[PDB]
Amino acid sequence: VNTIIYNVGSTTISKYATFLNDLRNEAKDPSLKCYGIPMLPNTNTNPKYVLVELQGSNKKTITLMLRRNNLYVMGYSDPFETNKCRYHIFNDISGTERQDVETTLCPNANSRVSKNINFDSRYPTLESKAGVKSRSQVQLGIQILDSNIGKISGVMSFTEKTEAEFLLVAIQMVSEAARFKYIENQVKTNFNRAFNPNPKVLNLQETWGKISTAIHDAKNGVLPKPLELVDASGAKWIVLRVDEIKPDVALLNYVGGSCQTT
Ligand SMILES: Nc1ncnc2c([C@@H]3O[C@H](COP(=O)(O)O)[C@@H](O)[C@H]3O)n[nH]c12
Repeated sequence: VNTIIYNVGSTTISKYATFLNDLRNEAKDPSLKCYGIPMLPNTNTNPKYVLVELQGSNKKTITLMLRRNNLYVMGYSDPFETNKCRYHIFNDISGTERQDVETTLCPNANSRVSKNINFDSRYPTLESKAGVKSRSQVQLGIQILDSNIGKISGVMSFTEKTEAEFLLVAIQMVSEAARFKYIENQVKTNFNRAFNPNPKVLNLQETWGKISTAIHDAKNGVLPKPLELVDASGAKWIVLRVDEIKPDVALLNYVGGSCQTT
C-alpha cells in the first residue's frame, strides 16, 4: 500500500497535476483500459489500497485511506497528542475492511486511538451534517483544503459540521479530481481562489458508474444508448459516442468483461 505525499500548504498547478497523475497511475490496474481510458482494478488486485498523505500549513497533516476499486475514501488518520495515530473509519465500512483501515492507517498497535465518523460517506448525508442543501453552497479550493486540515488535525473535539465540511472538500479535490480530468481542470482554472462547484462537476460525480458502464459496453466507438448528462450551465447535454465524453474522464470504474482496449 503506497502512500502518495501532497503538500497543500505550498503548491503550484504543476505540483497538483503531478500528484493526481501519481494517484491515477497508482490506482489504475496496469493493463485494463477501455478506449484509451485506464480502468480501476478488480477487488482482488493487491494492493487493495492507496494512502494519500495531505500536508498542510503548520505541521498539520491527515492521511486519507482509499480503496483502489472505486477510489472511495474509507476514512482518515491525524497525528494526535505526542505519539499517537488517531484513525477515523466511516460508519459504512464494515467487516475485514474495518480492521484494514485500522491496520493500514495506523500500522503501529500500542500507539493508535479511535474516533469514528458517526455517519456514512454519501454526499446527501455529508450535506446534512454540513447543514447545507447542496454541495455547491460549500466552496472548494486549495487554501480551503488547507484550513480544513487545520480545523481537524490533532484537535481534541471538533463537531460533525466541521468534520462533514472537511470531508466534502477532500473527497471532491482528491478522489473526484482524479476520476475526472474536468474537475482537475476546474481546480487548476481557479487555483488562487475559492470556487463553488458548477452543475457539470456535480453531475459527473453522481453519474461516474453509468459513464464507466457505458464506455465499457460501447461498440465501435458508439455508446449502447445515449447518455444524458448536464453541462456547466445547467443545460441537458446528450452524448452518443465515446469521443464526446472521453476528454473529461481520466479513470473508469471497474465493470467486468471485455471492451475495446484502445
Ligand atoms: N467516500 C467517498 N469516496 C469517494 N466517492 C464517494 C462518493 C460519490 O458519490 C457518487 C454516487 O453515489 P450514489 O450513487 O450512492 O449516490 C459516486 O461518484 C461516488 O464516488 N460518495 N462518497 C464517496
